[PDB]
Amino acid sequence: MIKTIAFGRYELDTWYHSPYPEEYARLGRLYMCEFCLKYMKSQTILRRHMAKCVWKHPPGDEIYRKGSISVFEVDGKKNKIYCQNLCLLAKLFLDHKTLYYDVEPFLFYVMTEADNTGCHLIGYFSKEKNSFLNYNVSCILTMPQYMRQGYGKMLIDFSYLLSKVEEKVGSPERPLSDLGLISYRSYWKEVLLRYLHNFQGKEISIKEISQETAVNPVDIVSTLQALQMLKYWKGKHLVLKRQDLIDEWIAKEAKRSNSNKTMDPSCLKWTPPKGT
Amino acid sequence: GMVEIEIEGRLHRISIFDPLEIILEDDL
Ligand SMILES: CCC(=O)SCCNC(=O)CCNC(=O)[C@H](O)C(C)(C)COP(=O)(O)OP(=O)(O)OC[C@H]1O[C@@H](n2cnc3c(N)ncnc32)[C@H](O)[C@@H]1OP(=O)(O)O
Ligand SMILES: [Cl-]
Ligand SMILES: [Zn+2]
Repeated sequence: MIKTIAFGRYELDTWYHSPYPEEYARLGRLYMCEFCLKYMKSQTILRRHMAKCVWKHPPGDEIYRKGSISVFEVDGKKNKIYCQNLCLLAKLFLDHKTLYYDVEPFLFYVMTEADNTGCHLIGYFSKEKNSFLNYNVSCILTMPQYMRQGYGKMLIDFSYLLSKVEEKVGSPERPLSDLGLISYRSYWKEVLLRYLHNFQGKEISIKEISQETAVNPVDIVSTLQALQMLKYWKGKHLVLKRQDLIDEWIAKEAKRSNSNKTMDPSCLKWTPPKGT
Repeated sequence: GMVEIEIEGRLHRISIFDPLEIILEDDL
């Protein structure tokens, strides 16, 4: 059954089984239209599709654009087939996905890189339109060909940018995978150290940091703990701003600015969808 | 809103609304 997929110019090994129909799942390899995400049985069928397919980017509204990097907001009710295909594609790299078919309650934020043939998929995150638990990300994926290049952190940052604009505090949906956890820890460390590096006051509450960053209070405390920056001396809880962490962060900040792997909030053109 | 964790083998409970003092190195 499905061990690889042909996706644009890439050949990708799958990590997990995804519930594609038996007709397709029986085959060793699937051929995907990189723009509309239709899955097909062969290279020749794919070629015939590519000759006819009108799509050169995701559906929905392009809400972020900085040069060749875009994010498209796709409504699972308005573009059901696309979003189902995206969820089946995603499950090939997720140990567990809570959802495939019933995509209507979700928004999908699809990040692309443009070149002269169109806007190519980098990754995405899904988000419930109405989350009872205030989750700002349901699932998140960077396509394998793009992994470990900074795009995952861009996606995470973007999810918190939406939350800030919504005047909400956000958290990723539990449970978090190994790679999910590492990524979020890295982002939270970056955000917290930036806040403390820019902050000049003598004391700070977790709530204030949460208000600025849109990061959940629990995730901030968890990060302070992870960096061993929560201390106890003379009956009081202190935030210990470590020298090595601040200095190491500025060196990383230099390399972050050296490349262009950052989301620029001035390149967001968004109001929360359909009033809601 | 309170969170519990252990620092140096001691269990603590911390408020998310109270101002927390920020320190650089400073002996302690
Ligand atoms: C909300 C609930 C969920 O969605 S949990 C499921 C999360 N999604 C998955 O597990 C799907 C498969 N994995 C992925 O899509 C990616 O690994 C995700 C989690 C999106 C990260 O994307 P990616 O573009 O690689 O992130 P990034 O380059 O910005 O790096 C972020 C930090 O993570 C690290 N990292 C990444 N991959 C690894 C790896 N295999 N092994 C060790 N470390 C890894 C990066 O080094 C980076 O950390 P740092 O800044 O260098 O400290
Ligand atoms: Cl408690
Ligand atoms: Zn197509």
